[PDB]
Amino acid sequence: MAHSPPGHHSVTGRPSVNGLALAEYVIYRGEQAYPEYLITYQIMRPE
Amino acid sequence: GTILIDLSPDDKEFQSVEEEMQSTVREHRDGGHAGGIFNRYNILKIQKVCNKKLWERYTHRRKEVSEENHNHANERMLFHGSPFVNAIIHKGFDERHAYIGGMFGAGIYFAENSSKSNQYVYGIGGGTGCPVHKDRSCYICHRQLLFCRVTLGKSFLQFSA
Ligand SMILES: Cc1ccc(-c2nc3c(O)cccc3c(=O)[nH]2)cc1
Ligand SMILES: [Zn+2]
Repeated sequence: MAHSPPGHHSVTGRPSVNGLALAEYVIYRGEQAYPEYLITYQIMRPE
Repeated sequence: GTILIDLSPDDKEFQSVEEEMQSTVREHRDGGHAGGIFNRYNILKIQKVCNKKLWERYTHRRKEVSEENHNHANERMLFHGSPFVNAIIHKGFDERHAYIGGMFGAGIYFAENSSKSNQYVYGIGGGTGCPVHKDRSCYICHRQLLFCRVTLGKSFLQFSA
């Protein structure tokens, strides 16, 4: 993996074109996330 | 040392996790190419992932970050979709689970939009879709996503398309 930018712990990707998109985030150390919930699902065909 | 505990659909915790999953679906610029065409999900199961060693690894690092950032971990709950979901819940996140070609460099990527994470369930770009039908928009096969506790600390802001 790469390193966080100097003086930072993560990167935030702010949406700058699509006004409906929410943010995306990147961490560079696996210890900074815990997989708390496992969700099993199907996508549903629109009617 | 991981165990999976099923939540009941009547449990408040099941219901608040389902609502975050459903309410963060959006349309994608690929018209559904990577993750399929859908406005909502059929939730089949929600399980709590319990591993004492992995939790202590997380909290140890959270405390380091917080102490570097005026006692503020900047902790969020975010989605992650991956072909490696089964390894992640048993061994934790590490360098093997990074998106090497991501536009913010090789790191582990998380989304506010559950539908963004759904694009990676079957691999980068949806890979070849489900293993059974080779269909990125399969409505039959069961998918899995993680809803994760993530320490951001001081985050670098990238404005981007
Ligand atoms: C091998 C691999 C590659 C990308 C992902 C992934 N990428 C994301 C992204 O680029 C933005 C927002 C979320 C994700 C994500 O959930 N998984 C997971 C595993
Ligand atoms: Zn299928």
